[PDB]
Amino acid sequence: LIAAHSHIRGLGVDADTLEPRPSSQGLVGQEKARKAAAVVLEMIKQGKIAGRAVLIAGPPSTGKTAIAMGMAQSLGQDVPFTTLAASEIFSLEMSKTEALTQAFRKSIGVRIKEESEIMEGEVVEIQIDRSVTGGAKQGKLTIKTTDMEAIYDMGSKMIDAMTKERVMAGDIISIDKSSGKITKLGRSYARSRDYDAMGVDTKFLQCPEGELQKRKEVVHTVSLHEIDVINSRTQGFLALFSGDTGEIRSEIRDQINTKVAEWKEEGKAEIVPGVLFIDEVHMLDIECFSYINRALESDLAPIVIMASNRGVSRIRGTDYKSPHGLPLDFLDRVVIINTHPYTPDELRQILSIRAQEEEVDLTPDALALLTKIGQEAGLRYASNLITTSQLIAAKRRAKQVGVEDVQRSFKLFYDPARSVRFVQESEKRLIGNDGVVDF
Amino acid sequence: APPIEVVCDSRSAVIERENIMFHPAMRKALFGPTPSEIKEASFGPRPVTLYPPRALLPAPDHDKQRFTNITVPSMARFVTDSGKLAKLDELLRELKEGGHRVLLYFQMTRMIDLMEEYLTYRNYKYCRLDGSTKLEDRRDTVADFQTRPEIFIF
Amino acid sequence: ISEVRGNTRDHRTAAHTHIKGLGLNSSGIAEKQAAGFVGQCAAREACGVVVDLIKAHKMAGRGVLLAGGPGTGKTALALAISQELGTKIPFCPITGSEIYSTEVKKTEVLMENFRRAIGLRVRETKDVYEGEVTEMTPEEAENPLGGYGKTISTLLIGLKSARGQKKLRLDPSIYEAIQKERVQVGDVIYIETNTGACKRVGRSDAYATEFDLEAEEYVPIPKGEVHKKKEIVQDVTLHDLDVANARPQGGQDIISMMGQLMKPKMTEITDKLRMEINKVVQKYINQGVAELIPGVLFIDEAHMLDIECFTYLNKALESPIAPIVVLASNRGIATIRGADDLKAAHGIPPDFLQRLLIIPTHPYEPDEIRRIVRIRAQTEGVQLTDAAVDRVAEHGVRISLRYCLQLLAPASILARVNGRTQVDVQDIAEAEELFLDARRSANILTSTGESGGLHGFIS
Amino acid sequence: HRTAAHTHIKGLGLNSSGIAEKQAAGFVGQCAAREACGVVVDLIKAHKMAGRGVLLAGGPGTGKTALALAISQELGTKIPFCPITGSEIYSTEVKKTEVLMENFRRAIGLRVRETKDVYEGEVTEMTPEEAENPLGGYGKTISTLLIGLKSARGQKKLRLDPSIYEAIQKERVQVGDVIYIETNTGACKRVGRSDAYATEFDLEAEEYVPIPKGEVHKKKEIVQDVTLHDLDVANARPQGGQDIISMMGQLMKPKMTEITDKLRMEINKVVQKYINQGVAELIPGVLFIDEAHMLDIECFTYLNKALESPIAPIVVLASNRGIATIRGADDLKAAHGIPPDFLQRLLIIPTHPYEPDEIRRIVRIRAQTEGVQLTDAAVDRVAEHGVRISLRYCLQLLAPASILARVNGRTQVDVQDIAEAEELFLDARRSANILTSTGESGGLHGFIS
Amino acid sequence: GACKRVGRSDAYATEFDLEAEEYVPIPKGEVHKKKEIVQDVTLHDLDVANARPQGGQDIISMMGQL
Amino acid sequence: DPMMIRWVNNKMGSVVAVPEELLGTHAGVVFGAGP
Ligand SMILES: Nc1ncnc2c1ncn2[C@@H]1O[C@H](COP(=O)(O)OP(=O)(O)O)[C@@H](O)[C@H]1O
Ligand SMILES: Nc1ncnc2c1ncn2[C@@H]1O[C@H](COP(=O)(O)OP(=O)(O)O)[C@@H](O)[C@H]1O
Ligand SMILES: Nc1ncnc2c1ncn2[C@@H]1O[C@H](COP(=O)(O)OP(=O)(O)O)[C@@H](O)[C@H]1O
Repeated sequence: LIAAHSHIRGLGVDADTLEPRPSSQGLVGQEKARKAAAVVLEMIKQGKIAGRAVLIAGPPSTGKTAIAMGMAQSLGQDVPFTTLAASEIFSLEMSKTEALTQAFRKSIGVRIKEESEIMEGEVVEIQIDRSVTGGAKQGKLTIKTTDMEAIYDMGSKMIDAMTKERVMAGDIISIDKSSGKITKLGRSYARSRDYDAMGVDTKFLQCPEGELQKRKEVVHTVSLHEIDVINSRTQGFLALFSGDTGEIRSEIRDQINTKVAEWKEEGKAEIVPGVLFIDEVHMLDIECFSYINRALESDLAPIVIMASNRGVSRIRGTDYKSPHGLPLDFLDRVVIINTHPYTPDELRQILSIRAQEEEVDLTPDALALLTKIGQEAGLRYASNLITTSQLIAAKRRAKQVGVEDVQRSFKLFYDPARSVRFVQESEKRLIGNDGVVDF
Repeated sequence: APPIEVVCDSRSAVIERENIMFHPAMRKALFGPTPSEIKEASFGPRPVTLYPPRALLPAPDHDKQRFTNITVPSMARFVTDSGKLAKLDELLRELKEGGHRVLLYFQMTRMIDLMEEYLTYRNYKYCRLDGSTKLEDRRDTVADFQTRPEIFIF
Repeated sequence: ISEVRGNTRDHRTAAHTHIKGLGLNSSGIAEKQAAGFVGQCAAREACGVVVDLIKAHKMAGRGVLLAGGPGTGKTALALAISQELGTKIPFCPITGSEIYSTEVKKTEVLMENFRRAIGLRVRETKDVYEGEVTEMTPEEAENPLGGYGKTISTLLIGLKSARGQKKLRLDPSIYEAIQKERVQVGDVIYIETNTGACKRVGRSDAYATEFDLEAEEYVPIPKGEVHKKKEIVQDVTLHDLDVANARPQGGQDIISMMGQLMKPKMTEITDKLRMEINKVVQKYINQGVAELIPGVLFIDEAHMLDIECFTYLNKALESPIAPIVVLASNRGIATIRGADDLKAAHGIPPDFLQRLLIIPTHPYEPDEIRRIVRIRAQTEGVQLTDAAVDRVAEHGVRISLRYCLQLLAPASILARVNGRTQVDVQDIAEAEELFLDARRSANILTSTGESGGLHGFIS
Repeated sequence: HRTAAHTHIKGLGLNSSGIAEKQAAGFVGQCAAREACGVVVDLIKAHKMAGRGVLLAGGPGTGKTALALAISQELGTKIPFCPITGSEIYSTEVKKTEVLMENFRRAIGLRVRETKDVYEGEVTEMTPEEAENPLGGYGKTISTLLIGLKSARGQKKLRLDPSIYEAIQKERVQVGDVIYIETNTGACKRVGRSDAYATEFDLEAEEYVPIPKGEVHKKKEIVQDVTLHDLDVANARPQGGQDIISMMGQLMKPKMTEITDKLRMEINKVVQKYINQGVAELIPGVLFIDEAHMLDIECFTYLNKALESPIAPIVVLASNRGIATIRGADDLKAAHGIPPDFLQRLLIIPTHPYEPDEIRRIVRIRAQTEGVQLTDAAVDRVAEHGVRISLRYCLQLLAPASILARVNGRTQVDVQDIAEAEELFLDARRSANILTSTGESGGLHGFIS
Repeated sequence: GACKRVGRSDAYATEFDLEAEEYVPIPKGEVHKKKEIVQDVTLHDLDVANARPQGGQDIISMMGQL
Repeated sequence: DPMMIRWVNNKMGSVVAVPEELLGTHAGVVFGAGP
């Protein structure tokens, strides 16, 4: 569907000069922060430099998450990109520091390569020997391509997969020999006229040619957190999905770091360093910063990019204030990129992009009035007015939206600048910090 | 480590240890039925139940190393710890797929051994002749290689 | 067994019983005194626009605030939206004081309620053979295998439903079902099509007297078809998919037979699981099998969420698959619960408040309280004279709205105890002194309750 | 091959007489701290240590943890070094004093010789022999086996307990599987089908290995590096043997528990029994607690009794705080956050700020470490930023200025690239100035105060 | 209905020579001793014994964690 | 073959063989042997 960051298709800079284009790939209307984020993106794609800190500071509704999603769309589905929010760390299951350690180790991909052995061909006969009331199984599978005619054997798991798949005579199946999955591709004969509970006639494929035992080289990418969970527990796997991981001791991490270094040297694995994005870091207390400053000290730390909103705020868990709510022993390590509020000739084209994304057609008078509203209430009210005016124009059966639809939507739904006045007018029928009356 | 036990010097302590720390009801319930019980339940005239109706051990979720901690080197790291061996692997795969038959010569019989392994892993048929190989055995081996084309490397 | 009572099948009167919908025109303009509401024009028009946004499937993570004082109709508009959307679109009305748990972090119950608010409709087919077994007769093969005894090529089963019976030829590898499940003559089974392994439901009811004491469940004959080719619509919320992938329901071992045997614990769900489920649901939509239907997460009393929750709500609303979030706040300048620093409007932080389409809610006129009294009175069935309506409206204007809607039940009780059928002025003037409001209670509390003594309150 | 923040540090760079020579092996200057760290290192490598307190004071950005990595690369690989923080010990399963003691016993190592007794054979005949089983509910029970192992030189035909049979049975050992019964626990890992049953027409993807050469009853010695905390975890949650506590104890989820005083004393007596047999060697180590001011008073209370032990590693505390308030009780202020009673144990090492030429040397070393070559005017510009703004701000203006240099086709970094990267990427001070100046009033284009 | 094996009697002591039992003498009293005991139970012990299985057949409690 | 029941499925049809030693047992009640 159409979320609030679906129009963005990357960061929109040059590849040779990385100059900020004034209108390219959604992120339209800002030049300094997009150029600096392009430099950060290039030193992430280099992968050499480890353990930095980028702080995208600025007023709200200025496109900070938009720049973050622009870097996310620009890396593709290769490099990990954790979209961590700062309130998720405060768990009750695990400690507050170990949640940060997992959040760092989720953003270091390990890309390994392994050889599987796939089969191909037409099943000629199945032969299954079963015991009575519990016991082992025996299996002989005769399979034929256009060239070879093999009679393979089977174990218990292969028969448990065959009966799960219901592989009859005359099926084009492909068995991965290593993993042990069975995917029926279709049939070569037709459906028999002797049995009732047979099934559905599948796709008509011919007999495959070539060889039986073919080899394949697959590439598997796991984060370090998955390696930590599968090597921290004897039988309790799958806890890396259902979040049941209590604590991983340090003896496990100091062995997995060494084994990943050995896999890096052997040419088995490759370390792909990633991005940890922390949205609204001002909610973390000082007990988190006293670990974040020291986890950025090793070869396995991701390049942290994080946002903020606040001016001189007080740091949680303390008694004193600081710029951005972050301590001044942590603000030495970071590098702060500022963002600026917008200009109306940029708000016009941003609302034009948001209107063309949600498939809404406009008139220039309505767009001028909409820009006039967006000057005084931000983009977050104007985009909602776009969608609302689309549906009100759909209610009265109009092709394009007009001035009257925007005025209707402005009359119905208040911007916060009028809701503050609505609070400040009737203070006697709203619960403040005190009592309230009823007429 | 094994779990801590109690050194109490009565017979009852030993009986309670072998009835709690081992407790054969749970072991029978976990691993499954005795094959004698399977025979008396599957040759009888009427169907009868089993107190472990199937093996209630959970399936381990890691195929190569289940329920232990005892690992061993990996022929993988073997074939890559030697640059020659790594390059021989590529070449033997291509040779095999071509239907070529190889004499493969070494200056060290210790290496002949290491390799012998590797060939077992990649499951190629081979013979061996070295200075340890007795004379009529020599005749025999060479004759094989020459009689029976299944053998890929000598 | 269970004896059926032939009584009256009535219903109970809640506080929002009379609400039956928004009551709009065909153009969106509200109309007063329609479908339960009285007045409140602009709020009902805006909620109609919200309902249109929900049914148009263009909402993908919006947010709607309901301001206004207590006792003015925010929850009434919420139930009006929930009854306007219907039943086949989800609606999860949590409160603010329901995210605080003791098994998980409080920024996780929010995400599970998002997943409760999203529905998924799946249309599939069901092909089963069905009914009571009459025969299990084998058939000898044409070419028996040498070295063995019997060699059976096709196994015949006669299945008899409650409408018609049918002979069935089957592949012989149904035997492993029949020996393991102990299927005999007179046991209803179902045979599926994708695998074909029959599973016994139970002994039929016609054979419930061949023996005397040997009893189990005696299920009846399947009163339906013998060859179901029936299609099924199936509604699963994404919360159910998260739970069934995180904690599997039915396993065959010891420890998963202790997991369903011990108490189910809410556990936090890693984000890779949710990302994978979204990536696969968005694939099955593109195949054209499953329909995504977003719903409403009406978080009532939104000023109980502290500042650690709105930070997670910003992330959760920026997701590409999210329902609408209809908040409900009835505070003015309030201190946010988490950070005791900033006094913000509505209890909402100023960063989060920009996302919200703020719908106002105004107090009621002193000639609309009596119309609400008339509608509430004809809802409960309590009928009453016009001077009684004017007195209840007097108490409604001068004291409260929720208090004049609660002088109808004791007045009706005293009316049908005194010996009448309708409520007069005397019954309300008598019931106004058995049930004091908050105002006269505070007057007694301050005036008579002077200080802490013997016959005094405990301040 | 990733240049972290601490890559150029390769040691303290000391002379033979223990005198720190400046600009050697990564450091620049900092004499009185590196000589004291060399004294600490030779205090570690002499084993007359049962708990000594070494504090590393000094402001932020002066290289407190650079000395810690220098110590950890000066001790070597075979000496334990446990670095933690002050925020790491606030757990949710155990009390934090348990986490302190677990780190203290992570920081003590032991080197043990062991003699494993493998039975490495190929299974020939596997036949169970059940015993009498009267009416007791569970039914029959296998009590004796006759597994025949077949090595290359001399087979053997041995008889087993029920428990080692269950160890076999949870490994799915058929006839033909080579195994290696470990007669220390009882464990037995199947290796694969023997090559006498080899067939290329196969589907199970088994690993075919040849018959194990040598005697079937081998006996081999190895050397193992085990800390005392590993022994604590081993005796606490048992995961060895073939009984029920040590089998149902590896299907549950693992939880950190509170290893009490009695186990921590009994394992000390067991290790002393190992040392008296001439087998094991004890090697004590370092607990480096960075950011010690985050520890509250309930931890500095327990460090007294944790250091009074006859076996306790040397503690190295780091604390970049001046006169500050202790986290536990908010009514006594002290230097560094350390309480005034615990501070007397510590041998306090100061750390002094830098100079406008030492910053130039550190910038030059960091540039030739990362791989960014540049000109001397650019080095003077970065040193000017280092004097004015911060030390670890001007080091971070080299990584964009390389990339921007590669934008303009250059190789070395000139004045223009740093003059552009000082405008794209800002520090904290000018950002706070822009914050205070522009953020005048809260509203639409303001900041949330 | 509570039973305890005290040991092996000393008349069958030297049957073999290094058996491992606790050889105790035959009791030089009655075989049927009849005594009466007054004994108290608190209701909380009834509550605990009716809620959860206690002590006797509660063998899964040797794990300890949950 | 003692206690194992064979199932073979070819292009013509699919049949199930039962060993003679199991026809007297309770396993042959489905196959039409029985006790
Ligand atoms: N430069 C921009 N280009 C495109 N869209 C933008 C830009 N700036 C803001 N927006 C839109 O405005 C909305 C607010 O941006 P966001 O980053 O969420 O603000 P904040 O940083 O305050 O959270 C986003 O939905 C985004 O689509
Ligand atoms: N427009 C209306 N028409 C009829 N009844 C109303 C209307 N608005 C409010 N009510 C009644 O007022 C009562 C209290 O309103 P309520 O929904 O509790 O206010 P809030 O939403 O602030 O909690 C409800 O029982 C509802 O029946
Ligand atoms: N003597 C030195 N030589 C080289 N670099 C130094 C020296 N002292 C400090 N640094 C640099 O200072 C940076 C931060 O030092 P660090 O120890 O983290 O400061 P703190 O003492 O505040 O923890 C490191 O990247 C390191 O390169």
